[PDB]
Order: sequence, then structure tokens, then C-alpha cells
Amino acid sequence: LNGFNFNQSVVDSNGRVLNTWADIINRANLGMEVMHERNAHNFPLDLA
Amino acid sequence: KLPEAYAPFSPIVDVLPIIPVLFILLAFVWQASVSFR
Amino acid sequence: LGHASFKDQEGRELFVRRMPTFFETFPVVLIDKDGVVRADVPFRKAESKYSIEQVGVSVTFYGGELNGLTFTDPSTVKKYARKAQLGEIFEFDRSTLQSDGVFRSSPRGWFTFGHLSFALLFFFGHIWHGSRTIFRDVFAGIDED
Amino acid sequence: SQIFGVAFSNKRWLHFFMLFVPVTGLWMSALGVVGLALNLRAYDFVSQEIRAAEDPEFETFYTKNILLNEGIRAWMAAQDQPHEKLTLPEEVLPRGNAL
Amino acid sequence: LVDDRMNGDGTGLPFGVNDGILGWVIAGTLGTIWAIYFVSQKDL
Amino acid sequence: LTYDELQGLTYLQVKGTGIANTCPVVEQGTSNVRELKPGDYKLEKFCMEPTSFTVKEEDAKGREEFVKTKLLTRLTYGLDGMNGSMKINNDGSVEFREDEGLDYAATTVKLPGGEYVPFLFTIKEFDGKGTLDSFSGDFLVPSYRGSTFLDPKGRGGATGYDNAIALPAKADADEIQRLNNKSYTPGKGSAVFSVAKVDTETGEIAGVFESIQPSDTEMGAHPAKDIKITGLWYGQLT
Amino acid sequence: AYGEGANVFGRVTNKSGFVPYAGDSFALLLPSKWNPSDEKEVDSIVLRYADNFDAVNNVYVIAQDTDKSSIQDYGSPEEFISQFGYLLGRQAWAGQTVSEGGFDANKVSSAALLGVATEKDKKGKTYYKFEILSRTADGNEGGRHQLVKATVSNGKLYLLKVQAGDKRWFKGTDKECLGVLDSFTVV
Amino acid sequence: GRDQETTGFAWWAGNARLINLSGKLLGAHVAHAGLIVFWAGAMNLFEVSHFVPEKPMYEQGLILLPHIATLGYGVGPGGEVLDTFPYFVSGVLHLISSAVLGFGGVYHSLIGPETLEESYPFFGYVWKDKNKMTNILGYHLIILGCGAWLLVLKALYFGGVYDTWAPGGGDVRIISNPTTNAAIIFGYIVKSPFGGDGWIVSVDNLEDIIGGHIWIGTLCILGGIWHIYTTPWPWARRAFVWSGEAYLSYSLAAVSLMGFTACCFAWFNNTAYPSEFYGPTGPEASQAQAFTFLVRDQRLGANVASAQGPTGLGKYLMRSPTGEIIFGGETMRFWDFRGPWVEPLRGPSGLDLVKLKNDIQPWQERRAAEYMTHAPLGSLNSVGGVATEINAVNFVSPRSWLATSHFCLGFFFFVGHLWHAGRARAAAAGFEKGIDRVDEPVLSMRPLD
Amino acid sequence: VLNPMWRQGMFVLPFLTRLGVTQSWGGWTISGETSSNPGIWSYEGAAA
Amino acid sequence: MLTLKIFVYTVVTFFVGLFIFGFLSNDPSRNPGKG
Amino acid sequence: MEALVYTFLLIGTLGIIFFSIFFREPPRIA
Amino acid sequence: VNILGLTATALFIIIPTSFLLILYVKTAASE
Ligand code: CLA
Ligand code: CLA
Ligand code: CLA
Ligand code: CLA
Ligand code: CLA
Ligand SMILES: CCCCCCCCCCCCCCCCCC(=O)OC[C@H](CO)OC(=O)CCCCCCCCCCCCCCCCC
Ligand SMILES: CC1=C(/C=C/C(C)=C/C=C/C(C)=C/C=C/C=C(C)/C=C/C=C(C)/C=C/C2=C(C)CCCC2(C)C)C(C)(C)CCC1
Ligand SMILES: CC1=C(/C=C/C(C)=C/C=C/C(C)=C/C=C/C=C(C)/C=C/C=C(C)/C=C/C2=C(C)CCCC2(C)C)C(C)(C)CCC1
Ligand SMILES: [Cl-]
Ligand SMILES: [Cl-]
Ligand code: NA
Repeated sequence: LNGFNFNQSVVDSNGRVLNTWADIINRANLGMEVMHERNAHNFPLDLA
Repeated sequence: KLPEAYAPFSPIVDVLPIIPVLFILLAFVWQASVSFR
Repeated sequence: LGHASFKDQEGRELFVRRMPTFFETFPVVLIDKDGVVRADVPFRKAESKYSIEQVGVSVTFYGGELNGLTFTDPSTVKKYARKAQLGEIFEFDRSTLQSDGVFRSSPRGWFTFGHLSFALLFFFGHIWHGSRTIFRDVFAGIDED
Repeated sequence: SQIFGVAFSNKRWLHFFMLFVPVTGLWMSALGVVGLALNLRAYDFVSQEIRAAEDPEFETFYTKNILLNEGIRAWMAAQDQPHEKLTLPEEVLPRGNAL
Repeated sequence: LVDDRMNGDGTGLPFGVNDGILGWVIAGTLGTIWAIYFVSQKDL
Repeated sequence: LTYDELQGLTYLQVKGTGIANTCPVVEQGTSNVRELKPGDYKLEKFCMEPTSFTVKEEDAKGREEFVKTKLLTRLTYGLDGMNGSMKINNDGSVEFREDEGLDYAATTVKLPGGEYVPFLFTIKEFDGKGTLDSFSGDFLVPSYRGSTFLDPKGRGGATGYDNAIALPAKADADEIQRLNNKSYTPGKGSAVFSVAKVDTETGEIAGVFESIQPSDTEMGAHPAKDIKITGLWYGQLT
Repeated sequence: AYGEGANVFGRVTNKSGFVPYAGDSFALLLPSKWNPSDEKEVDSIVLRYADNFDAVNNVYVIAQDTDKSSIQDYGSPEEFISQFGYLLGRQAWAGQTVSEGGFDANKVSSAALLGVATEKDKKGKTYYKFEILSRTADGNEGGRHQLVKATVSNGKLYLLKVQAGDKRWFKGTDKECLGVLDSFTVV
Repeated sequence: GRDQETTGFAWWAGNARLINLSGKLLGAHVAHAGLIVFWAGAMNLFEVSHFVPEKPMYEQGLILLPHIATLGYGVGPGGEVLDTFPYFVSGVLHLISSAVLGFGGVYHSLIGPETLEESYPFFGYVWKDKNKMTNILGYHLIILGCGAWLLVLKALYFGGVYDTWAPGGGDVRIISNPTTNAAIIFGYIVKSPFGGDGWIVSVDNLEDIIGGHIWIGTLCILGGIWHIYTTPWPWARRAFVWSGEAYLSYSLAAVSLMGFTACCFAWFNNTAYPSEFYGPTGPEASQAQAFTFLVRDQRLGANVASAQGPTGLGKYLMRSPTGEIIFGGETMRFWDFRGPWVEPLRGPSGLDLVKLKNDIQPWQERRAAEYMTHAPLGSLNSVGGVATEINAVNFVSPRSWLATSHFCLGFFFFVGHLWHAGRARAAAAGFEKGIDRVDEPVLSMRPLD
Repeated sequence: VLNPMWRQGMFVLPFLTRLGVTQSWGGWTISGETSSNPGIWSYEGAAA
Repeated sequence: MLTLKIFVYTVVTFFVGLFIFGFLSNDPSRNPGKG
Repeated sequence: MEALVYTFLLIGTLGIIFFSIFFREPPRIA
Repeated sequence: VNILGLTATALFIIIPTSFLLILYVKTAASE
């Protein structure tokens, strides 16, 4: 069920994403995510 | 969607589920009205 | 060992992006004069576009024990770029003291750490003793009346 | 005493202990943050790093966390420290497999 | 096969009983405790 | 169990029993072996089931033998469902090829003394020449780990840091075997197969097999041990 | 302190998901959320944009220079795409690996050409349009889809490449990638 | 109403003032039942008003329409929705019945008799009247057995229910010959709850479901008659505590167990909770991703039976620890998953190689691709995907919503069971208000604890 | 042969070996063979 | 391994039976309260 | 060597726990 | 390191333990 997902929530009048502290947290989460179980994933989605 | 005859009652339909929350709040309203005796 | 100048096959001069102070580890990136990344040591050596092998980077040393020498093999260009990430490149005797290859702190850093820790602990001590002075008559307890 | 083995017998001492534990913990954490101000971190266990460098079988949760921290830094730096102006190509970003 | 296993994981065995001696020892232990409690029943 | 009875059983009946790791065992027919009609058959439903794993070890006194191990990775070592071609000759000679299928199984055995030995039990690309009584040949042994495999410090082949980066002044030429080079060279293995219990009305054959293959070399960091796998095997012709 | 009123109850702005970009002798639609990037993996790149989410989803416009009168002089779509494999990215692995699985021999990268097509335009321009799925031994994001739309104009070879992740592709970046692809007009 | 002066209970425990008022307690109960039926009807009408026919209902945030569809109303093959009038009728009937129940509850709470004992001795009770307690329990057991038999009658004669295991993608089916075998029925309840067994959550066909409902209905009727005509035995009288709070605590423990079990049903079971209506389970979606990538790469050739992962274990296919051919990768943890789109591709040794090479059906392909794209992962502000995903998809699985809500409810009701069981014991023993200060037990005990 | 226990400062190891404990859980035997079934009463077993 | 399973089943059954019949042994009567 | 130190420290902590439980100064009610 | 950490740990164990034992034994003899 996960925590609040506010990634790319704020966009400008032209629709360009305005990054927030949530987006910085998302970058950190991506850093953890692409590294955990570095050899255990054969498919892109982390469904299991 | 609702059936066609009941289509103009969807605005009523969209409010009904919050009424249990309204009931648990109405209990506190009644208790405040009796000053939590 | 001397300054290390990096060049590609096209002949433009490249510079290793230096490691910032925060980073324990830093990727090796070679950037041109105008701020464009031109080479790197990739983490993913497949469908890569900027590896030392692909770009053809050589390194020439000036002024040190390798002055005038030019290296073109990627296995040595990679290690010299990784050393140039840390700034000027030096040779180190590690057998004398059995150095573990991990950076230590300077005496000014140790001094600062010790004195900042002592400064906070002494702030607490000053609070405690000002409290003891002002509240001496109630140190063993309150008057009960 | 009959549940946990020990109990307070002194009310005084108990209230103080309740004062003492969080204040001591926060002061210890403040000293640690002071250490971090100078990048004097407890980052690595050098013996385990040596064993991992000399042995490709040796994996611990500490080594896993070192890998995770490397991923955090690499994927966070460009957006988190704009003054560094890091235009890192994706091929230098540490990644696992497929994911 | 290179080694022997009970091979009982899964398969929906009742109480995980892959050999009837297990059901018998369960019933015997429970019945022994029950019999002790039952003969010592009008007691506190 | 026979192949017909195995097909008669359902997945819910086989699940959790271990039979799914077992070769079919033919119960009819004779051990005449030369009764089998010479020809050019297409091998299909080739299956191999180990019955023992032994690892070549040298004693302190100098004696080198094959010692018994304990299997660690459970019932995952079966090779089955492979396809190939078998040319049986009139004089009694056979040419044997394994083309494709589930012809590899990663398997770890524990040596007496507590050492883990991983190895890829494989039979792929096996070219066995010989007779009905016994035909011997070689097979490819792929690298245990792919080039995209990452070590605990994130060093690999196709991927990786290429050096120990947690040690910014230690990753040097004295540990070139660990970091500066990662090797994934394929190896070779030897196998001798013997045929017995042939059903010539259903075109199926049983037998025993004897393979010797190297272990994992990490990624070039350690010399490989030799594993002797004895076991049974089953196949259907054409 | 320059008085300009806020937009309260002001209907909508442009939410089309695309922005028009007119470069030098070309015009194309960019995804609304993508940020421009100064990276030039090919030295003859005049445009690059990348997704705010990940830099795997990118797009670039090569201008370059050509001697053929038209892209039809490149023989065929297949012969035209056989000469741009360096757009894929050179395999930097040099050790022999037959243990990667469905990757031939010593290979950790593969390119399946899903389709080749010829698209002729209103002004007389003819475009070569390419769906390519590149997959690696680790297989990042389940492979990357490359979208190429190229033509020869003036005396140069204009080419558009759009790279997306397969995970992003079934997440729903396929719509915006095809919108970028089908809007590439050079003339 | 009452006050703390006359009851000893503050306003925040004011419902405790209803403990020994039978009529007002009945009124609170009937008003509450009206509230439950009100939420059922109102939520049903909300869901049908917000329902969109072309989209799957699990993409629309619906939890009651999947239940009614699983009952076999307004749905056809593959669970395609044919009509929403049954769902509308269900909602309307609940709303009107809730009006009636609300009138009854308000009446008995406000102007009904305060205690039922003096004027209505059939409904009058004291909590220590064990015979009357078992009488009420017996009546309710009979009612529950009749409800289970209503489900049985629906499945047997009144249109059947939706079988997701029907050949071709599932359909509404009449169950003929339900499994009435006692060994099969009661092997579910003594099965272990761990992986590959799953206790009662692993019930995988409508025959077992309907046969177990025949069993539970008949047992409930028989136990209801038994408790009408019996008195609790002396061992039960010694073992239990006989008070309203104690009975409440027993029910709280029971419904906490039921809530945890319902959480597990919503998360794992795809028979009573068909994936066509509830979305795929977690194991279902992971196996669907593995199957989709397998069929894609085998359309591209690539020899999926021999392809090897970076670890060396098998990219698409591998072995279970018991030897079955299973999908490779982390979805090995979900190798025990069984689903209608994958069971025809399994033989006795697991995933059959030639069947997986040649017998892949287009409906299986479509269903697996859909279930891969609609995995039960999302944020609580309803952003579909993993936590790193951007705001593009507005989706959270109904299975996820049900499992999360009902684990929370089961845990709080376990806590309430602890609270009320302890308070019932302390009140029966006489020290629920504190230590007497003149007969303190510890002060009469030998020291050194 | 050239590095026996008495060359290595072993003091209680000879007293274990004297009365019959000759195998270890490390897979070796004091006489130089391989111990595949050291049993409970190995050197480490006696220590434990 | 079957001997170990038999022993563990016996031990668990013994302790569970002790628990069950201990709370069956008039437990609401074992308290220092009045009543 | 270091494993010995870790095990000794843990066992000594558990011994201190054992003594603090069973050989505590008894709470005297007077 | 292997032995300087060893003597550091031994001293940090023993010297405060010595101090505590001195004070405790003095107290327990007093009472
Ligand atoms: C079938 C359910 C049930 C029943 C019939 C009762 C009945 C009783 N309880 Mg209760 N109780 C239960 C469940 C039950 N409880 C559970 C689940 C818990 C919580 C863990 C408790 C905890 C408990 C306590 C702590 C106390 C009672 C008490 C009482 C008595 C007075 C209640 C009152 O006036 O509340 C009046 C109502 C309120 C004050 C409102 C409470 C506000 C709640 C917390 C709002 C929560 C809403 C939230 C959004 C829900 C979502 C959370 C989660 C599901 C995600 C009454 C006899 C009292 C008692 O012992 O009396 C003798 C007492 O003090 N109970
Ligand atoms: C599920 C909700 C629920 C239920 C059904 C009850 C039921 C009861 N409460 Mg209450 N109560 C609740 C939750 C609930 N409460 C909560 C959350 C709290 C914490 C604030 C309390 C705290 C509380 C206390 C402090 C007391 C009770 C008492 C009572 C009883 C007498 C009520 C009375 O005289 O009110 C009088 C109230 C009014 C006259 C105001 C009007 C209320 C009506 C019923 C509103 C109905 C609206 C509805 C739409 C009508 C539709 C009718 C038809 C068209 C369908 C009654 C049986 C009392 C008791 O024990 O009596 C002896 C008492 O002292 N309760
Ligand atoms: C809502 C359900 C309900 C409720 C709450 C009651 C309540 C009661 N029953 Mg029961 N009962 C019911 C349904 C119900 N029953 C039905 C459906 C039947 C028909 C089968 C009966 C038949 C029945 C009999 C024959 C008797 C009662 C009696 C009792 C009383 C004490 C039972 C006891 O000590 O429990 C606690 C139970 C035990 C300490 C041991 C019992 C053994 C267990 C519960 C049987 C199941 C074991 C099995 C392994 C469980 C598998 C599932 C599990 C793994 C989750 C109590 C008032 C007794 C009484 O006093 O009657 C006058 C009595 O002897 N019951
Ligand atoms: C079941 C109990 C038991 C067993 C069978 C063992 C077994 C072992 N111990 Mg021992 N041990 C035990 C308990 C036990 N111990 C206890 C209780 C202690 C503490 C006192 C020790 C302390 C200990 C030490 C300190 C040592 C061992 C060692 C040994 C090993 C070699 C024994 C050896 O050489 O002894 C030889 C024993 C003797 C030569 C003693 C002979 C008895 C004398 C001669 C008796 C003389 C007086 C007598 C009353 C005269 C009788 C008069 C006559 C007329 C009857 C062996 C594995 C050794 C080793 O290598 O392990 C680390 C060793 O160093 N043990
Ligand atoms: C203001 C205080 C201060 C400062 C800043 C320095 C700074 C320095 N000294 Mg120094 N020194 C000091 C006072 C200080 N010292 C005093 C009081 C003594 C006498 C005991 C020494 C004795 C001394 C020696 C003999 C040596 C140094 C050396 C060093 C240098 C190496 C880095 C270092 O300190 O080791 C690393 C420092 C630490 C790891 C600090 C530990 C962090 C805290 C104290 C731990 C918290 C307490 C903890 C609960 C203890 C439990 C551990 C237990 C389990 C074992 C550095 C320049 C070394 C050197 O290079 O010599 C030329 C060296 O060998 N100094
Ligand atoms: C895995 C296989 C085992 C599964 C066992 C499950 C089936 C049998 C258990 C169901 C019993 C129903 C519980 C009702 C009584 C509960 C409380 C009680 O106890 O109430 C107690 C009550 C108080 O009088 O007693 C009474 O009225 C009589 C009530 C007890 C009657 C059953 C006695 C056990 C029968 C076999 C015992 C053989 C005993 C000796 C074995 C020695 C072997 C060496
Ligand atoms: C006791 C009490 C309480 C509680 C109360 C209650 C709970 C009540 C209730 C009640 C109820 C429970 C009610 C209900 C109701 C209902 C109604 C009143 C209805 C109706 C109807 C209508 C009119 C409808 C219509 C429609 C349809 C038919 C369909 C379409 C749509 C629409 C919707 C329109 C409180 C806490 C407060 C306080 C204390 C006292
Ligand atoms: C419908 C269905 C089904 C069926 C089911 C069933 C049939 C169930 C049941 C069941 C049962 C049949 C149950 C029972 C139970 C029991 C319980 C749950 C119990 C208990 C106990 C207790 C709680 C006790 C306690 C105690 C003791 C221990 C002693 C004394 C004291 C006291 C009392 C406290 C199936 C799955 C097939 C299918 C699907 C659906
Ligand atoms: Cl990890
Ligand atoms: Cl995976
Ligand atoms: Na990974």
C-alpha cells in the first residue's frame, strides 16, 4: 500500500516537472532500489 | 452508471457513504449538547 | 608523478572531474574544456558510449617521475584517471607502515572534532553548574510548605 | 520482578532514569553529528573491506549497505547538489541487473 | 536421488502428519495429560 | 516410475513429492541392448538424474581421491526434457548428440570440512561416440556466473566498478585476480553413458551415466575442483 | 513587486502533453515533462531532451552531413540502419562468455529489428522509420526500445532517435515516444 | 441517557452504561446493524454510479461489485459485465432495509423498554443466565446456517456462481456434485497455514467451497438446536467467565481471527476472489510478468529452456526445491501459485516445455499481460506502481485495499479482545477498579518475589 | 610430517589425541587422512 | 529426521496439553480477589 | 581472535544480567 | 588493530570495573 507518492506532482504551465523534496527523496529511493539484490532480478518490475 | 430513470439521483448517491462517519460525529455532538454528563 | 593530461582520438584536452569532499567513492568522468562529458569509466560496459576504449584516451605526464611519458593502453589510462580523480598523482610507499589504502584525518580535523565535542559537553556542564548555583537551596529538595 | 526479573524499588530513581535515558541518547547523537560535521564518519569496517576485496564469496549485510549507500550517492548527487554541476551519464550509475 | 528426505512440505498433510505414528503420539500425549487432569479433577 | 504412469499422475499429485526431479524408470523389456533396431533416431525427452556427487580432494598425507559430499541446494539438480539425435549402427556403435533443453542445473555441495562447492551440472553439447554398451564424449561447461554478475563489492564483468572503490588507495596490481580482471572462460567436461533396459516397442532406453566436470572458479579467483557425478538417465528415440 | 494577477478560476493551460520545438531546419514535438540536456553522445547532435524520471528515456536529433542526394540512395531501410550500429553503444566487454543465455557467443548486447518502414510526407520528404529493441545480458528495464526517423535534407542527414525503457514502454511512455516519432518534420 | 454520577462510567465509556439494559442494548445493536446495511447499500449505489462498463472493475476501486459478481450476477464469460441492474437492486434493497433497521434501533434506543426482562421474558436475559445465553447463541447459529445454506442454494439452483476455473477463461457455473467428503472438507481446517499449504485460504474450486458451506450450514443448524436444548457443562462453567464483557471478548477474539483470515483470502485466494473482478494477486502478477517475458523472448527465439541468468540459475525456467519446473527469478518464491491462465500449461513435472513452446493461448497471453500491468502495488494516494514510480497511473488493487484494511481491523480487534478479556476477568474477580489499600494481596505474600 | 602438533605449541591437543580423539569438524584427521564422519567426539566436540 | 519430528511433536503436544488443561483447571478461581 | 573477544564480551554481559536478576539487592519493605 | 584494540578493550573493561568494585566492596563492608 506504500507511503505518499508525490513524484512529478508539481508541474508548470507548460507541463514541465518542477522537482520537489519528494523528487529528491525519489532520487535517493531509486539509488537504493537499483542496487538492492543486484543479481536477483531478471525482469524490470519488482513485483515479487 | 445508474439506470436511466435513476440518473438524476447520482448527486444524492455520491454523498451517502459518509453518513456513518456523520453518525459517529453526531454521537459526540449529542454528548457535547449534554455537556458530556 | 607529474601532471596528467588526457586527450582523445580527436585531440581535444580532457580533465578528470575531481572527487568532492562528501563522496567516499566517485565515478571517473573526463570532461572537455566546454563542460561536456567526453569519456568515463562506465559501470555498465555494454551499450556504453563514453568508455576510454571507445573514445581513445591517452595520458601524458609532465614534470614528475613520468615526465614526457605517454600511455595509450586503456588499462593504464583508467588507473591514471582514477588517480587523477584525487588530484595530483603521487607514488606511495605502503610496505613500511602496512597502510590499508583508506584515507585518514589531519591533526586539524582531530583537533576540531575533540574541541567541538568538549565544547558541547562543557555547555551541558555550564548549564548544570549555573543550575546548581541558582537553585542551591532546593538542591536536596523543595520546602514542602 | 516476577515478569522481567528486575524492577524499580525507588520512585525517585525511576523518574530520574526516565529523565536520564532520552537526554543521554540525544547528547550521544549530538556528539555523533558533530563528528559527521567534519566527515569523521563510522562508514566502513576496514578488515571486512579487505576480506571482501580479497574474497569474492564474502558478503555481509554491511557490504550490502555499502553498495546501497553507493547507489544513494550516485543517483542522488546530480539533483541534490546542483552546484557540483554533475552531468553523469547513466553508464556510470551503479545498477543491479534488469531492475 | 542423492539423499533421502521426508518430502512433506506442502501436500496438505493433516497436522503435518506424514506418518500415523505422529497422530498416535499426539493423541497419546494429549490423552495422558487429559487422563491425569481427569483423575485429578475434583481437586484444586 | 514409468513415463506412462508419470503422465497419468497430475501436477497436484506430484507437487512436493520429489518425483518431478526423477527420471522415468522403464519396467518392461530386456537388458539385451543389441535388441534395439539400428537407425537414425531423434532423441527426445532425454533426462538425467544424479545418484551421487563426489569431489576430488587431496589429503594432507598426499592421497588424492573422490570424497563424498552433502547436497545443499535440494531437489534442483535434475536434467530433463532434452532433445537430440542418436545414430545407432548395425555393428553396435552409437553417435550421441544433445541439442537443447534443460541441460544445466546449478548445484552446491558441501565438502567434509565445511567448504561450499558450487558447480553447474550440465550435459549440453555432449558429443558421445562409442557403442551401445558404453559411449564417451565431451560436453561444454558454461561459466557458473554470467558476466553481468556482481560481486559483494559491485565488481563484475559486463558490469561492475572494475576495482575495489571502498579502498581509494589499495585497489592495485597485487589483487589483479580479484578486480582488474574477471574471467568467464567456458570449460569442458567428460561423460560416459551406458545403455540398459531398452523398450523396443515404445522406442525408449534407460541407462547409467558417469560424468566428470570442473567446479566454479568464482570468476577466475580460485582453481576449479573436479566433481564426479554418477547417476541414471532415460530417453525416447524418434 | 510588478503587479500581475494570479490565475484563479482561469480555465486551463496547455495540457496536451507535448510542446512544439522548432530547431534549425526541423520541427518536432517534445514530451511536456522532459528537460533539455547538454549531453552529446554523438558529436553531430543538435538537440537532446531527457525524462525527469530517468535518463534512459531520451531523444536526440542528429544533423551531421551527407553526400547522397536522398536517403533513398542508401539502398533500403535495412541497409540504412546497418550503418548506424554505433548509435546502439559499443560493447566494452572483451572476455568470452557463452554463459549469458540466448546471447550467441561473447555477446552481452543484441538488437532485434522489430520493423522497417518508409514514410513519405506532404512536402515530398520521405522518411525511414525504425523500431529496434536492444537488450542486454543484465537486461536493464527489460530492454530499451529505439525509435528512428531519418531523412536527407539540404546536404545533411537528419535523424531522430527516441530511447525508452520496456518497463516504461508498458508503463505508458510508448504514447509519448510515438508522438515524438510521428512529429519529426525536417523540410 | 445516564450519567457518570449514577453509572460510574464517563461519557467516553458511555456504552458500558448499556451493559445491564437489555432493551437499550438491543436498540444500539439494531441501529448498528442498520448502519452496516446502510453502508452496504450506499457503497453499492456509489460503486454502480461510478462504474464504467468497458474498464475492469478492479481498475475502478470497487470492492462490493466484485462480491456480487462472484455470486454470479450481471457477468458473463471471462467475467465480462453484462448488466449492472442486479448490483443496483442489491444496493437499493440494502438501503431500504437499513431504513427499517434504523427505525427499529432508534425506537429501542430512545422510547423502547429499558430492560426487556419484566415485560418480555422471551427476550429478557441476564448475562449469567447460561441457558438463555446458549438459547440466543443457538438462534444465531440457526440463522447463520440458513445463510450458508442460502449460498449453497444460490450456487446449486439459482444461477450458480462465477467459476474462474471454468474452461476458456471462467464463466458463471452451476455446481453439480459439491464435495461433501468429510476428509476433503476437514483437511482444509487442519492443514498448515504455511507456503504450499495455506490452511483454508488454498481452497481452489467451487465444489470444495460449496461442499464446505453445506457442512458449515448443517453444523450451524445442529449446534443451534444443541445450544437451544442444552446447558453448558460444569467443565465449561468452571473454565469460562460468564458476563457480557467476557462474551464480547470471546467474540472479539473470534472476529479478529476471521479478519486476519479474510485478509489472507483477499491477498492469496483467486477462486473465492476471482482475478477478473479483484485483479491479480501478488504471486499472480509476478508469475504473469515471468510468463509474459518468456513468451516474448520465445517469439524472438532465444531458447527460453536453456537461457541462463547472471547467477547461473536460469533466466526463464528453473526448479522448485522439490523439483517442479517453475518460472525463474524472484518469482520462484511464488512457484506455488495456481491460476486458470497457467494451469493448462502445467503437467505433472510443472511447467511443460513443449506445451509452453506450442500451446500458448491468446487469451492466456492477454490475461498475463494485463495482470503484469496491474500488479497489486501502489501508493495510498493511489499512484500505481512501486514507490519509485511517477504519478501516471491511478490504480491500487482492491485486494491490496481489502488486505490492508482487514489486517488493521483484525489487529485492533485482537487488542480489544485483550482489553475486554482482561477487564472481564478482573471484574469477575472484583479488582477491576484497583487495589483495596486495606487487603492488598502482595502485602500478604512472602518476599523475594 | 614436518609440522606436527608439537612443533606448533599444542599442549592439550596431544592429550586429546592420546586417548582417541583424532578427528576434527574441519574435515581433517591428525594422522593426515580425511575425516568424513568425525562424529560428536571431535576436538571441537570435546571442547564444546 | 523422523525421530526428531516425533520427539518435537511429543514435546509440543505435551506443553500445549499442559497449557490447555491448566486453563481448564478452574483458572477463574485462582485469584486473590473477593468473589 | 576477535571472535573470541566478541563472544567473551557478549557472555560477560549475559553474566552481568544473570547476577543482576538472581543476586540483586532485595527490595526491603521494612 | 588486532592487539592494540585488544589492550584498549581490556583496559576499558578492567579499570572502570576496578573502580566500581572498589566502591561497591567498600560500601558493602560499610553496611
Ligand atoms: C465489537 C466491538 C466492540 C464492542 C461492542 C465494544 C464495547 C465496549 N467497549 Mg470497546 N474496544 C474494542 C471493541 C469493542 N468495544 C476494540 C476493537 C478496542 C480498540 C483496540 C476496544 C477498546 C476499548 C477500551 C480502551 C475501552 C472500551 C470500552 C468499551 C465500552 C464503552 C464503549 C464506549 O462508550 O465507546 C465510546 C466511543 C468512543 C469513545 C469513540 C472512540 C474513538 C475511536 C478510537 C475512533 C476511531 C475511528 C478510526 C477512524 C477508525 C479507523 C482506525 C483503523 C480501523 C484503521 C463498551 C462496553 C471501555 C470499557 O472497558 O468500558 C467498560 C474502555 O475504556 N473498549
Ligand atoms: C454505533 C453507534 C452507537 C449506538 C447505536 C449508540 C447507542 C446508544 N447510546 Mg451511545 N455513544 C456512541 C455510539 C453509539 N451509541 C459513541 C461513539 C459515544 C461516544 C461519544 C457514545 C456515548 C454514549 C453515552 C455517553 C451514553 C450512550 C448511550 C446510548 C443509548 C441511549 C441513547 C440516547 O438516549 O441518546 C439520546 C440522544 C438523542 C435523543 C439525540 C438524537 C439521537 C438519534 C438517535 C439520532 C438518530 C438519527 C437517525 C438518522 C434517525 C433515523 C430514524 C429512521 C428514519 C431510520 C443508546 C442505546 C447512553 C446510555 O447508556 O443510556 C442509558 C449514554 O449515557 N452513548
Ligand atoms: C459461533 C459458534 C459457536 C459458539 C461460540 C459456541 C459456544 C459454545 N460451545 Mg459450541 N458448537 C457450535 C457452535 C458454537 N459453539 C456448533 C456449530 C456445534 C456443532 C458441531 C457446536 C457443538 C458443541 C458441543 C457438542 C458442545 C458445545 C459447547 C460449547 C460451549 C463451550 C465450548 C468450549 O469450551 O469451547 C472451547 C473448546 C475447547 C476447550 C475444546 C473443544 C475442541 C475444539 C474446539 C473442536 C475443534 C478442534 C479442531 C482441531 C479445530 C480446527 C480448526 C482450528 C485449527 C482453527 C460454548 C458455550 C459445549 C457445551 O457446554 O454444550 C452444552 C459442548 O460440549 N459446542
Ligand atoms: C565425563 C567427564 C569427563 C570426561 C570423560 C573428560 C574427558 C577428557 N578430558 Mg576432562 N575434565 C572433566 C570431565 C571429563 N573429562 C572435568 C570434571 C574437569 C575439571 C576437573 C576436566 C578438566 C580437563 C582438563 C584440565 C583436561 C581435560 C582433558 C580431557 C581429555 C583427555 C583426558 C586425559 O588425558 O585425562 C588424563 C587423566 C588422568 C591422567 C588422571 C588420572 C587419575 C589420577 C591418577 C587419580 C589419582 C588419585 C586416585 C584417587 C587414586 C585411586 C586409587 C586406586 C587404588 C583406585 C578427554 C577428552 C585434557 C585435554 O586435553 O582436554 C583439553 C585436559 O587438559 N579435562
Ligand atoms: C584533544 C585531544 C587530542 C587530539 C585531538 C589528539 C589527536 C591525535 N592523536 Mg592523541 N592523545 C591525546 C589527545 C589527543 N590526541 C591524549 C589525551 C593522549 C594520551 C592518552 C593521546 C595519545 C596518543 C597516542 C599515543 C597516539 C595519538 C595519536 C593521535 C593522532 C591520530 C588520530 C587519533 O587521535 O587517533 C584516533 C582517535 C580516536 C579513534 C578517538 C576515539 C573516539 C572516542 C574517544 C571513542 C568514545 C569512547 C568509547 C566509549 C571508548 C570505548 C572503546 C573500548 C571498547 C575499547 C591525532 C593527530 C596517534 C598518532 O598518530 O601518534 C603520532 C597515536 O598513536 N595520541
Ligand atoms: C491428531 C490426532 C488427535 C486429534 C484429537 C482431536 C479429536 C479428539 C478431541 C476432541 C474432544 C472434544 C473436546 C470436548 C471436551 C473439551 C474440554 C474437556 O476435556 O472437558 C473435560 C471433561 C470434564 O469432565 O471430561 C469429559 O467429559 C470428556 C471430554 C474428553 C473426551 C475425550 C477423551 C480422549 C479420548 C482418548 C483418550 C485416551 C486417553 C488415555 C490415553 C493414554 C495412552 C497411553
Ligand atoms: C442510538 C443512537 C445513535 C445512533 C443512531 C443510528 C445508528 C441511527 C440510524 C439509522 C439508519 C441506519 C438509517 C437509515 C436510513 C435510510 C434511509 C432514510 C433511506 C432511504 C431511501 C431513499 C429515499 C433512497 C432513494 C434512492 C433510491 C431508492 C435509489 C436511487 C437513488 C436514491 C438514493 C435516491 C447515536 C450514535 C447517533 C447517538 C446515541 C443514540
Ligand atoms: C465453508 C468453507 C469451507 C468449510 C470450512 C469449515 C468446516 C471450517 C470450520 C471449522 C471449525 C470446526 C472450527 C472450530 C474451531 C475451534 C476453535 C477456534 C477453538 C478453540 C479454543 C479456545 C479459544 C479455548 C480456550 C480455552 C482453553 C485452551 C481451555 C479452557 C480455557 C479456555 C476456554 C480459555 C472449506 C474450507 C472446506 C471450503 C471453503 C469455504
Ligand atoms: Cl541489498
Ligand atoms: Cl525477477
Ligand atoms: Na538487481
